[PDB]
Amino acid sequence: TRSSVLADALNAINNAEKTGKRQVLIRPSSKVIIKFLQVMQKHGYIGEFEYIDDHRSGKIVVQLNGRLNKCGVISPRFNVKIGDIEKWTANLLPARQFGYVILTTSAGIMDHEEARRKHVSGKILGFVY
Amino acid sequence: GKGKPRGLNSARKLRVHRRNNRWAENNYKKRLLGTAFKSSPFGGSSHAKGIVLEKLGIESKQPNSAIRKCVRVQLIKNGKKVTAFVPNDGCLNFVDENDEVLLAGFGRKGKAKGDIPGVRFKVVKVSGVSLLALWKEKKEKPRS
Amino acid sequence: GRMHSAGKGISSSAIPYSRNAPAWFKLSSESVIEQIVKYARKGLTPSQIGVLLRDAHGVTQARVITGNKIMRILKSNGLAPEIPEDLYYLIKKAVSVRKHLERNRKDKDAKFRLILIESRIHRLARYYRTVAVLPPNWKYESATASALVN
Amino acid sequence: VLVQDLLHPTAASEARKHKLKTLVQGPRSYFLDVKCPGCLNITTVFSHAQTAVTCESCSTILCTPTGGKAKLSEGTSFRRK
RNA sequence: GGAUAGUGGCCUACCAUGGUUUCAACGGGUAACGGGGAAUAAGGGUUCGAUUCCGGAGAGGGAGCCUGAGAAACGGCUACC
RNA sequence: GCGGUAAUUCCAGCUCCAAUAGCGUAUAUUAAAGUUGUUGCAGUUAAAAAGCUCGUAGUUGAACUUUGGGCCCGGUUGGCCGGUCGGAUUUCCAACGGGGCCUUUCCUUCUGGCUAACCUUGAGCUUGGCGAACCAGGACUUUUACUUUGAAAAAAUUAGAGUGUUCAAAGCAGGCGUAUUGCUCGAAUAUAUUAGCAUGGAAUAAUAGAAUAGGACGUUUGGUUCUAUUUUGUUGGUUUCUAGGACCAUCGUAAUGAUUAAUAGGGACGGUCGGGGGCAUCAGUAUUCAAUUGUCAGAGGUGAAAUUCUUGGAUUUAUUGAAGACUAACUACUGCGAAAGCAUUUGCCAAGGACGUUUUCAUUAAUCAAGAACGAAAGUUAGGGGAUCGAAGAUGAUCAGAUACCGUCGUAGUCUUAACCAUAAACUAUGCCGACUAGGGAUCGGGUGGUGUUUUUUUAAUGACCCACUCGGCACCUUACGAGAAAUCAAAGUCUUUGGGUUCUGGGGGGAGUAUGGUCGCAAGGCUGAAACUUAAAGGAAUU
RNA sequence: GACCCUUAAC
Repeated sequence: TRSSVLADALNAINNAEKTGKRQVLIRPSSKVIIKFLQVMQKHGYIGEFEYIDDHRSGKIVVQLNGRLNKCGVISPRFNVKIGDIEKWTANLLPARQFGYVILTTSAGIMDHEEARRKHVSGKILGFVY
Repeated sequence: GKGKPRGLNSARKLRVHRRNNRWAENNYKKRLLGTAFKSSPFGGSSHAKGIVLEKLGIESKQPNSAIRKCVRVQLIKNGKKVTAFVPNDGCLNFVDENDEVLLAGFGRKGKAKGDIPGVRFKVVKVSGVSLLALWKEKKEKPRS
Repeated sequence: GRMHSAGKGISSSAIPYSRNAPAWFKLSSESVIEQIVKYARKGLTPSQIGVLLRDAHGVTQARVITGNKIMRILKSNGLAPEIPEDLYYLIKKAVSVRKHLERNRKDKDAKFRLILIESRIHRLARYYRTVAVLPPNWKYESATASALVN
Repeated sequence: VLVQDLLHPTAASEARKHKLKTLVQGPRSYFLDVKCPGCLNITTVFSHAQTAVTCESCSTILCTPTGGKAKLSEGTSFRRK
């Protein structure tokens, strides 16, 4: 069955990005998905995305620029201490000067550098680069 | 999902699965069964001393043709009868019979060193004197 | 999908987007309520009530026109079945298969199907005891299922 | 087809696809006002009725259940919605 | 209730089958004293830890005890093997 | 691998190389080993997907509830560059990290000896009042996991600061003078395993609240035990309007109060569809007959024969015939079933997928140790049937055979059981569920749209065809983006740019699927399952 | 129709 809607959303984005398509339909649009996209959008990896309000669960159409190389989900959402952020960024990000580990902390969904300056931590959601 | 469970609460399954599958490793199985302690003739030690019982003419395994010089040795601590190679040229005349020898493995961790069938050990000392010393004339075996 | 089959069919109602509907319904909500009640008093299940409401009357669905779903209406005014209609039909099916099996002992297909039906009964009854729709210690018993169908 | 307006599909494309595959799923069925000849007795009938509907006046069955849309009886007239 | 410095089935006078268990009880093995640690490392790990420190146990094997604040002490005693 | 009479491999001499007061060897162990794989393995064919389904534990599990907008602020400000040292000043610009206040927003409100932010006010600022930068007096901060923060790893060790042990390992020492007095810095500092506290953290993820109200609000009106201090003659008990944790006792107030209906799942209904299943019936060849008639004498069988049958008539010809099995041709890159499997007609009996649905329930789900149903053929008890073919069992060719392959026979062997057995190259050698990623036609079901073409009594219910869709299914055209060792792959892709959920299995070849064992079975055997020992390969896919 | 086998000897 459906286990992680973020995983299917990020898979749809990855498969759309790999085939050159500038847009992708996402079902069924959880709030975690939107927060993951806004972090993506804030750094410019996607562009504009529109939520579609079917009265059931929501649909997303994301406009895609060519910048995103890979977005992913880390399953399960591992617990990440402040000291464990370095291991996660060095394990999955392509370099040190770009790319973001996206984690959910009690201060909200954010990328790893924002959690470093806000000095927060939590569980890892995924990554974008 | 790659087979193995991934859930954050599946540590026990991953632990037990690893435990079961380490038994397919030869070294882990041999170590935790204690085969060297219970079956190997040195009892798990690097060296062993014994008494020469007979000179041997072990033929070479194919494709090489040679007579490897070996000695039947009954180990002192066990009484187990093993075959030890006398390595260098003419060193059989130093290890003739009934003497006390020091034995070591061949470096194969219990297999055959070369074309010598069934021989696991080699001679390193004769009557307290290193076989390399007798072969290089540096020392001589006690005549009386 | 299809718990007990390899079928992957996706066929279902497409509920309309509009919540407050249909704007051609000239009847009242209270007129739909009593119409539901007079159907239920005649021994009709909520599924049969909704089909007749949607068929011979202009009832999109009770939830849209009235405030509540049909099973909610029946429960509110005391016409709720003692066991849920979906579990009831599953037990009725198991009873009819079991009656068939006692006349055809070589029907191994029906023996395999009976296992599937009672697996569904036990999984559905467990859900109903969890949400306390069925009392705890309620059990599906094959021997007494036929007489205690109603 | 790399670039597509997935927010504003054409009505032809939306109508072509399955009712659950449109941007927002909607029922393709409809309700219709059916009357027998003579007495008006307007009865609202579901298109996919699946039960033989007769008017409230008497036994004047108006449609026959079918695997899809209900077929209307021989002598009758219907208006959409 | 007795015993103990004291709690306590620690032991003595009753019902109930009470307690544990696939989240592995209970058995078996350990070339098992535990730990601080050691060796080896990209990151995770694997192996070891009799042994300079800490805790435990023992004085050939068991058992029992005197004195003493403190020992079931062994360069204290008593007995058997 | 070298040595089998010019061996760069042995024994030596010369020469040379590596490390060097150290250098070999043996045995373990660590890395190498992404060959144990959480990171991070492999399972179509190299080892490996259980035959198939159900199913408990375990693991995992759709979406939704304050996602926004204004105001001001003691706070490293990088620079609008030498007002806080070859040297830098918050006001014409930083992400301001954070704080408080409004925006329906609420971080529990009341005892008083303190009277705090408030138009209750003596000079460009308090001589009466509303509360957290202040305070003891409430059973009540839903339950947690996951924060940041650290009251803590005993020392030693490790990392590491300083230091003129000559350097260094080390050690925790030391350093400097009025030549002669004395003074002074040290011996810091650091979660390589996990459970208590944290006026600031609710993002992530669950069996929490109010559904036949038993709900909330309390200073509405009552009334129902109370070890009751403060005040009234024996110590103490017996008594009121009192301040306090009481029943929903009620002519109160409250938009009074169970989110969506997941291209999740279950259930219902409708017209269908299918060689899905079971029980009865009903039809189509051989084998053996019967009474015909035919006869030379052949028939049968083979590579060629022979075994064999033929007056007693074989074989062959042609209507009432005793049986048993099988269901041809139609029959397909077709259908159904969980697989095994399922193909004459009709009746009966329950079942099922797909479709359609503006029906209903509402997360009931996915996968699953243990556990359970079914499970070809062969085989095994037992009664019935036994036509056909035919493991076993005798002629001929081979001859060195042929106790094989070929002929003719022929016992056991495919129906009903308490029935058992439980295995197959049970194969797609591809576990299941879910999502996404290219093309193009066809087909099976089911729907939708075309007054499309053709059809009783000919153009008065329909059916069968044709186009266009659509859902589900069986499949189908490439060394194709991608994957792969390749073969090849519509998944075997989305996999070093490595994580959707989950079950099972493998870790060089052999010994060996071989038990000292256990368990199931009537047995045959099934399931579980080593070690010694021995090997340098065994193996996969290509190429020539 | 029948058709088995093949160095220890660099």
